[PDB]
Amino acid sequence: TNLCPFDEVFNATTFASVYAWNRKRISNCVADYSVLYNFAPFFTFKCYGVSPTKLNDLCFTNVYADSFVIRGNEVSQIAPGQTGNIADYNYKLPDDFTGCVIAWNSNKLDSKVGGNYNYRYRLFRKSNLKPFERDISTEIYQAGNKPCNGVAGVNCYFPLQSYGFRPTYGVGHQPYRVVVLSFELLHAPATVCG
Amino acid sequence: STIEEQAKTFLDKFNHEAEDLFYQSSLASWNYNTNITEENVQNMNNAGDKWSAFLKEQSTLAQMYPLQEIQNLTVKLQLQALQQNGSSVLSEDKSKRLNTILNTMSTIYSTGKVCNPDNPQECLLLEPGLNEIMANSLDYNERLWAWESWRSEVGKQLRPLYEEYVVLKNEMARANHYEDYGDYWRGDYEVNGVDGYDYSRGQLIEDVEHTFEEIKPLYEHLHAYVRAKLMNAYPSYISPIGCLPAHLLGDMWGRFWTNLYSLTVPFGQKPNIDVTDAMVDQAWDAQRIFKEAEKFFVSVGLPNMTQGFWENSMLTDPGNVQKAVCHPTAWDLGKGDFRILMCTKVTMDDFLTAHHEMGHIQYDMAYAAQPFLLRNGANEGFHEAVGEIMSLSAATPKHLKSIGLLSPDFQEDNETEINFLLKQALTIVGTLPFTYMLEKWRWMVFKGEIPKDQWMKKWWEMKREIVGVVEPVPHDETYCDPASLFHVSNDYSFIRYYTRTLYQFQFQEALCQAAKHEGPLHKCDISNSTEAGQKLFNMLRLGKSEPWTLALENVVGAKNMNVRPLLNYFEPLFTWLKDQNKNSFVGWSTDWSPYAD
Ligand SMILES: *[C@@H]1O[C@H](CO)[C@@H](O[C@@H]2O[C@H](CO)[C@@H](O[C@@H]3O[C@H](CO)[C@@H](O)[C@H](O)[C@@H]3O)[C@H](O)[C@H]2NC(C)=O)[C@H](O)[C@H]1NC(C)=O
Ligand SMILES: *[C@@H]1O[C@H](CO)[C@@H](O[C@@H]2O[C@H](CO)[C@@H](O[C@@H]3O[C@H](CO)[C@@H](O)[C@H](O)[C@@H]3O)[C@H](O)[C@H]2NC(C)=O)[C@H](O)[C@H]1NC(C)=O
Ligand SMILES: *[C@@H]1O[C@H](CO)[C@@H](O[C@@H]2O[C@H](CO)[C@@H](O)[C@H](O)[C@H]2NC(C)=O)[C@H](O)[C@H]1NC(C)=O
Ligand SMILES: *[C@@H]1O[C@H](CO)[C@@H](O[C@@H]2O[C@H](CO)[C@@H](O)[C@H](O)[C@H]2NC(C)=O)[C@H](O)[C@H]1NC(C)=O
Ligand SMILES: *[C@@H]1O[C@H](CO)[C@@H](O)[C@H](O)[C@H]1NC(C)=O
Repeated sequence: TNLCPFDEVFNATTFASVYAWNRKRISNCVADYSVLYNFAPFFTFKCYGVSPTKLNDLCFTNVYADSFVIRGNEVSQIAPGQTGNIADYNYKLPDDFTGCVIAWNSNKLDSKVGGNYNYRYRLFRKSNLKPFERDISTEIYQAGNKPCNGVAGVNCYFPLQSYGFRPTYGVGHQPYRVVVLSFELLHAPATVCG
Repeated sequence: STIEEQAKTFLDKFNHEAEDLFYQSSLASWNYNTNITEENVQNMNNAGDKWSAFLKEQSTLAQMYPLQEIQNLTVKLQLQALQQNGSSVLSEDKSKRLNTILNTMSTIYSTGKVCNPDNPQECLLLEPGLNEIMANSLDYNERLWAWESWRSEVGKQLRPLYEEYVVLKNEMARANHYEDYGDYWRGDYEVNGVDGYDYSRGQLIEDVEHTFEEIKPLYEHLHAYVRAKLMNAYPSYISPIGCLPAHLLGDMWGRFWTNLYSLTVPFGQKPNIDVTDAMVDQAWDAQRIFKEAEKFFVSVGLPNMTQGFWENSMLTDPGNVQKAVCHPTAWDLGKGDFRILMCTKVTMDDFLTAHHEMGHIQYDMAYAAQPFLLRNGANEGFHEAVGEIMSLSAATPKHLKSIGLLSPDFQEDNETEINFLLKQALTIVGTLPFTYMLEKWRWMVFKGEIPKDQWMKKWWEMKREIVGVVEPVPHDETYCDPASLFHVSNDYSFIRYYTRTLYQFQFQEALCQAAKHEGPLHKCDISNSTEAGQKLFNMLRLGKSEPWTLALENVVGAKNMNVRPLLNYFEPLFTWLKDQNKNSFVGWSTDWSPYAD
């Protein structure tokens, strides 16, 4: 009868960069998505599978909560089927998605005056990521056919580029902390109620 | 695997690295331009230096993808831009010499001073001393002294430097497969490999001359009229058939005839329009000026300024503690950050300049979605033209009345509009033969058509023949009067102003047609006309991703530069000048001079 991470995920310290999004098993516990939906500063609160506060009345087997950070033009991609830069090279939403996408600004903390490069994306990858896959591998990209044995240079680049986050950015280029609540429910014991 | 795919990936790496580094440089440059301190002089320099080095490294890297095996036109554009090495095609020795000469000439112009013949410790710079003389003084001898001493004290220093500059820049341009440095400059208007829109580097020459031929009547009548008025002001100096003396033209060079307005206003008693008093009477501050500019641009469908624009722009003189560079400028730092730097005064001049600079900002926000390398105007003449048509619309009485500054009981007549059109022609038409001739003299010197021993001799012939201006003192070849202007001794192509003048009136006419404007063109305001705004955004959103000819056709439906909108804007004053000159000689003889008696 314990409550679900409430503040552990949303009201956290720092979010993971998007290429290495951490996923937390949100299970065996009653969730407070009833009254957290009403906080409402979020700049994109859209659940692509079920009703917002109605979902209390339906336990789920194993809610997965993935948390990372992007920008406003990147937010348009944390979506089922949308393949911009971020939903096919790091964190792709399955076409059969059923969960939530919560997005709020973050300038006040995730952007520092001088290039907070902690938060990164993948921009180069041999293949497009598969639904709900994490790639963190820092293998050099083999763009040129030539052998690039850990080499950083011509037609071979570090596959991780950092958002040069700064306060004075456009609202679209600004930081957004973003959490995706993959609601799953199947024969496995459903222990996420409300 | 292919060459174009690897080039696409190279440019993909480049754009992100470039956004970050260029934002660094722009922010340090802002830092400096708003908060003057030796410290962020050092920061501006170090940031711009890392940016310069990144560009040279990426240009060497870009020359490793040949354009010959690349088909995507837009990719080819970006790579050709990154591949223009420039002065790094010379030897390092010759590049250091060229840069040494450029810096020496620049600091000679900026630090060239003349001292009066009675006090060897009291001197004037060009700005502000001699400029204030040439812009305000009515005494003939004071003006003559200023003109001649600026061209002998500082021009004589610039002669040999300019000769070596010609040699090195011709080497630089021939080394990048242009016939000379002027052809290099004309390379800005070049369009290749798009059927129905191409444009060659000599075609610019031909169109400039062909359109100037059509301008010649309007200019001849303006010249004869200004001569009549000045000759009324200086009877014992100006001949009624001769050229105008160079040092009585309003500024140091006769670049603009605007300061002759006091001496040539047709109806010198009719009240001139200036809403400054009204802005002050209705408690307007700079906040209100820029809010009205934003309101104008919104009235036609464009977006309002970003919250960053209001949080970050410097729109007032920031007191006396910190000094700032108050030249009105529009800044696109990239990555969604747009600012304006202007020490705004509650005046009408600053009111119009605000709409001009916010037009720059609107252009920047339109093509913001383009790649880093294509975030610019169609050619060198598009930004300033866009900025000018905003002042054109917001200056009209219809707009001033619309926003509450001008009272509805203001009487537009056939005299006050002639005063207005005459000031406009003194600024706009007046600079056109000057610009054409200056860039033509440069183009010939670069092509090798004027021997050194005739440089100045040709210059003042061209002054007499094309512009209608005679020099008041004979100059042998110890002078370099071209270099005595800011733009010749600091390496900037000049034809951009000619082309900009023509572009801005093509724009204003097309927009006023889309806005269903009745009456003469100069009276037109494009406010509350979303269709004109859409027709303009269709070209603003392009940046330089399509040929400049295609961007122009998007607004005006025509693929080439054209003078007819200029002549249509100025046709009322044209006919008025034709009438006023019925008792005057129109044209000029080239052999009369104030020194040949
Ligand atoms: C124009 O640039 C100067 C140069 O920095 C700015 O002076 C700074 O003013 C702030 C307060 O406005 C102060 O910050 C101080 O910084 C030092 C060093 O980090 C720190 O030890 C102090 O505790 C304090 O935070 C300081 O006077 C100065 N900062 C410096 C020297 O780095 C000035 O503020 C700028 N003008 C504008 C428009 O803000
Ligand atoms: C020349 O190279 C460019 C660069 O790739 C090519 O333009 C690209 O075209 C693709 C496919 O049409 C675009 O992807 C699209 O993305 C949008 C998202 O806005 C999506 O709605 C579409 O479903 C599609 O997936 C890509 O944006 C575009 N690259 C840009 C605009 O920079 C181009 O096709 C090549 N050839 C020519 C003739 O342009
Ligand atoms: C910036 O533009 C927005 C978007 O058009 C403006 O929002 C409109 O504002 C007017 C008056 O305030 C309303 O009547 C409209 O219904 C609004 N439309 C939309 C789509 O928001 C906004 O006014 C502008 N910014 C400011 C500060 O006024
Ligand atoms: C552009 O449209 C606005 C809105 O209709 C006009 O401004 C209004 O003019 C009326 C009548 O003079 C007045 O009530 C107000 O001063 C304005 N606001 C509103 C809400 O009506 C404006 O005049 C139009 N542009 C021009 C050039 O006429
Ligand atoms: C302007 O209007 C007045 C009104 O009487 C008229 O006399 C004058 O002729 C008009 N303009 C010109 C250029 O004559």
